[PDB]
Amino acid sequence: GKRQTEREKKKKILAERRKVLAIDHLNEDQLREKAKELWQSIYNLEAEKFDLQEKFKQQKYEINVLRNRINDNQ
Amino acid sequence: DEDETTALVCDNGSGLVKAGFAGDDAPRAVFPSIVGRPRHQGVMVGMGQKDSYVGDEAQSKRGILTLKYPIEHGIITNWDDMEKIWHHTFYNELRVAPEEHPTLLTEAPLNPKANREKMTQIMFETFNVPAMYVAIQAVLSLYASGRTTGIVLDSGDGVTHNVPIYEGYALPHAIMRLDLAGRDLTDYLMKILTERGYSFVTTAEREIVRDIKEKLCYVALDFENEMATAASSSSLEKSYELPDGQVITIGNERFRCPETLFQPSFIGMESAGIHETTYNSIMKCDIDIRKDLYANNVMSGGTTMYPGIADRMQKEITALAPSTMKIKIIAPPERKYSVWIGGSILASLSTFQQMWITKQEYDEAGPSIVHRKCF
Amino acid sequence: DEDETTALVCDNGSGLVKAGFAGDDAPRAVFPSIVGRPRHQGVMVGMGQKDSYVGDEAQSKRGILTLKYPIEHGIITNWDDMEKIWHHTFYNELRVAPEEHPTLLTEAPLNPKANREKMTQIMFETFNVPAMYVAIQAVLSLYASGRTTGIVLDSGDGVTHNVPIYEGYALPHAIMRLDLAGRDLTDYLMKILTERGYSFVTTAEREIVRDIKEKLCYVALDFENEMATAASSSSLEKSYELPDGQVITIGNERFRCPETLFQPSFIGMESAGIHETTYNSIMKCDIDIRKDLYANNVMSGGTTMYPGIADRMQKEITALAPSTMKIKIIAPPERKYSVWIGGSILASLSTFQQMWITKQEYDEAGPSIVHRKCF
Amino acid sequence: DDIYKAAVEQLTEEQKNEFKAAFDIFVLGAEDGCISTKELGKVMRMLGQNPTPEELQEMIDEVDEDGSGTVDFDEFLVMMVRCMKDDSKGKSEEELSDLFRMFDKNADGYIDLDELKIMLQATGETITEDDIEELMKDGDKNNDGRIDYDEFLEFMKGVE
Amino acid sequence: ISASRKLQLKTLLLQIAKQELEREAEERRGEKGRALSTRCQPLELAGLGFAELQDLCRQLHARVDKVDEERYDIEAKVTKNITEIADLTQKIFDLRGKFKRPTLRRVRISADAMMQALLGARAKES
Ligand SMILES: Nc1ncnc2c1ncn2[C@@H]1O[C@H](COP(=O)(O)OP(=O)(O)O)[C@@H](O)[C@H]1O
Ligand SMILES: Nc1ncnc2c1ncn2[C@@H]1O[C@H](COP(=O)(O)OP(=O)(O)O)[C@@H](O)[C@H]1O
Repeated sequence: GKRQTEREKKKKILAERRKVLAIDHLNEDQLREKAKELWQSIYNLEAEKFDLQEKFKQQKYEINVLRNRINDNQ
Repeated sequence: DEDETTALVCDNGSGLVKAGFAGDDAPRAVFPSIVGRPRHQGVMVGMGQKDSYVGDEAQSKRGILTLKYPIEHGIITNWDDMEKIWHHTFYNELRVAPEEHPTLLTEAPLNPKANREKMTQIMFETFNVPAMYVAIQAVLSLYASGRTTGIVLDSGDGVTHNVPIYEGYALPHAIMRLDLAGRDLTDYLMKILTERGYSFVTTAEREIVRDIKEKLCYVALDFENEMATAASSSSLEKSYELPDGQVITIGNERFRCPETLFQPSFIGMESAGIHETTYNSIMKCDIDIRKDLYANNVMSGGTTMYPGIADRMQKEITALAPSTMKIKIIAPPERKYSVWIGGSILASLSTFQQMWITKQEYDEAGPSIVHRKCF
Repeated sequence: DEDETTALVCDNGSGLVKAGFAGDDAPRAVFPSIVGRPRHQGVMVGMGQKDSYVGDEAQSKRGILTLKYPIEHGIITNWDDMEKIWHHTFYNELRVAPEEHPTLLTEAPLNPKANREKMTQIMFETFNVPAMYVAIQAVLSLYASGRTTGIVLDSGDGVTHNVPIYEGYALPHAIMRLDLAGRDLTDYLMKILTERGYSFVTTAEREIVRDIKEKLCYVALDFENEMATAASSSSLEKSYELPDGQVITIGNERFRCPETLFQPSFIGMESAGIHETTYNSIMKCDIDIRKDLYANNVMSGGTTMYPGIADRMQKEITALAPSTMKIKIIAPPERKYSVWIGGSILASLSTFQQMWITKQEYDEAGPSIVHRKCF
Repeated sequence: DDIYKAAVEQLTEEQKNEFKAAFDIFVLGAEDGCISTKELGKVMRMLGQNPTPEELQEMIDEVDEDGSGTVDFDEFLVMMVRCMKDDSKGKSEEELSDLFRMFDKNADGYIDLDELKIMLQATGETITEDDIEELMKDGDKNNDGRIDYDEFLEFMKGVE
Repeated sequence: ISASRKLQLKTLLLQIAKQELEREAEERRGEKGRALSTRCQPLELAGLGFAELQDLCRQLHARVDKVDEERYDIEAKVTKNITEIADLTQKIFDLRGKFKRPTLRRVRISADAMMQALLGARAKES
């Protein structure tokens, strides 16, 4: 039950984060703005991804130090 | 921390999970299949304290924990607890990242498909393993022992599978699935130790009795001779130290507990007994098979370590067997560890490299793939 | 110097009140839990003279005052008198207004809820404290001693609580409170000193006998040997000086007072004594807990300050305890003040700030809130 | 000790002269010119404090460098700076953790001698071999020749 | 070397470490700018007609879903590392526990109050 939920859940979350786009009621000028808005969303997501990658590296460092401290104090 | 993408091997029993990497001759560690939980209300502030403890943590802090096992006679029923056990095993102690290694798990061939399908699912879906295989414990002890033929008798903590193998083939009509194992032997011992004045009920007490059995008990080559003697004289008692400085001595209970394997009626079970189920697995095989299985009574798992059991099982089958036939027990030191060892050997065989379920095959086939690729 | 809104810490017992600021390592002052009142008719005018005197004022002017204690056998019985004890403690000697500081008050684990409810009510309604917490004295004793595990044997002035703690968790089924404490020991001494020809019954006299007990009692690790000699020879008598120049010598009575802690029948109590309640708190805990509690009997309260009690207690517990086991006593200098010290430790923990009852929570729920949030 | 010893080095001559006048009050009548628990107790009581004999012995032990059981004037100056703080709070662990990472150039989790030397030279102060060896001996409490994270926190305790 | 010299060196060591920490942050910001230039390159809208713009919006929307999935995957690894850091932190604290609970004392009479009481008007610099 729960593992299937976790797999369904990452996909469910990603589906929830998927917005609905429509391009028929918009004219050419509005579509150019819509494209700029989507680009900015991609940019912000890439910026967040970058920050997480940086955090992940500092975390590996911190984990290695904690493991060494445990091994030296045991 | 491995320098090769060696398969991982983990033997998940009702007792302990044996785990290490393929190619070794032993697990790196044994991880008791236990998840512990505090059973008391905290009073002091700043004490840390988690909602649960796993494996050796669960036993080390057991004084205030209630301890439970996720595996019932070979089948995992509590998957949350097994993810914690598996995570701890790979993450903290084996120093393993399954994402980079194939993983081989073990199981009785007689257990519900739900367990082999779910174990395949968790390594692929929770641990992201590149490949899987779930192996048969009869097979695994035979590989570890250097045998292709025999009756494999586990008498483990959880289940006794009683499975005859000939020339590497299963002989399924001769299989005796038995609901009798060390977990039942332990409960019996707690009741007869109660008769002696030592009441064992709670988790600390249950773990003590399992420790008493493991260090003090034996089956006896001849039960009645040991029974009559132990019931008549203190010369047959053996002591055990309880953690609080108190002691217990055990007399005929020392063997009455293990005896349940030969006499299941001791715990209310309707069963032939391990020597008859072993016998029937030989007897039900074809007439030209019987001679090879008589000569290959193969041990697996724990309890096969009891004094008098390798000699007793050979005698008990001999007593039921036809004349001419030569009856022999194969009881290697690879005892209590042969299933894990067989996993190491099997995972590493060149002939087994195509038996692995890959991640791509799993994703396309779904969880039922274990039925088509493993067993 | 106090340049930060540090919590204030006060331990209010049936004997004395320890008070200071969180972050220090001792109460700044100890204020006896006394409210004194004049019991004579005045003749001179323009002599000042209060309706009541508190703490050290009550003792300094005691020649004509009757001295009453607002706290008895572990609880507040008179909270209007405690408002005055606290007002003096905070505003005259600590010279702090609780209105700008959280306040930490303490009690025993099974202490009647009225005690924590009145401590909460007075500090929020008459002192307007921004926050409150009522802590458990056993926690605080362990914090002062550097322990998470042990038996807190806290014999104080009005009560012995006796509470086992393991990994910071209380084991409440193993708590054995006794109506056996320092106030009763004083009364026992007054009766036996009366037998010697020194009859003490009035407030001034009761305070003298308490002072005698504090300076002369040595308890005796071997009381039978001490009574045999102390009752036979003046060589073991200690001279005590009284306020009017009189001298009283005390012999076996010197230890017979403390002897009541081992023989409670001396004061009419039905009890096995403090060493047995320590032992029973260990015995009612699980056997994987007991080993750590045996190695950590934790001394708190005030009876722990006799020159010989640590040996009297270790001898009695080890005598009751199983062999093999190591029985030890933790008896730090933080004696008699370990609750206050622990109070300062608790109040200053970062892991304790979420535990405060705020004034807003109090005003919405009323004083019964302490029973739900603290422990 | 080190943070207090530095504060003493920086005291002006007039400040030291005033502390000497105070010291002279404390040691008036003492057989060896030094402050023992009898002189320390008489002054603390004169000042309105009521320390126990144990508290008085601990106050002396905290600054006693020779093991004399007494306080001389040099030890007195340390007692007087210890009794006051300019360096209140003293930061905390999270801030030291980020600074530790900056000393650990190879990102191994330890500060070795080469790392310490690079950081000391960067300060601009003349660094002698004795400055390097002494700080590493003061930091590495387990004698491996390196400062770990827990040793670093003890090493920089109280350092503003 | 004097303890006074050691302190001065420790205070300067911490000041440089702080400068290096600021330097690291500035360099990381520069690295972030360059990474974003590669991963999220500018739109070229000139010359696109109406239908081409409708297809672009759909293409960008699809990319938003893919980037969010990649972000999720790194976030999941970060989350697992937090759990591990929290557990190791508790383990070290317990190993480094034992007899070490710290205390403060109030026997340390402020040297300012002490100097005013013992010297009176003579106490001007201290
Ligand atoms: N020396 C022994 N004496 C008595 N029983 C044993 C002995 N060795 C193993 N057994 C029993 O067998 C079980 C452990 O064996 P094992 O097969 O390794 O468990 P698992 O299937 O989890 O790997 C326990 O129930 C233990 O009590
Ligand atoms: N050296 C001693 N000898 C005998 N009794 C003592 C001694 N020291 C303290 N007591 C007694 O212990 C009690 C004080 O207990 P304590 O815990 O320190 O204060 P409280 O319980 O109010 O916090 C009083 O009855 C006091 O007379």
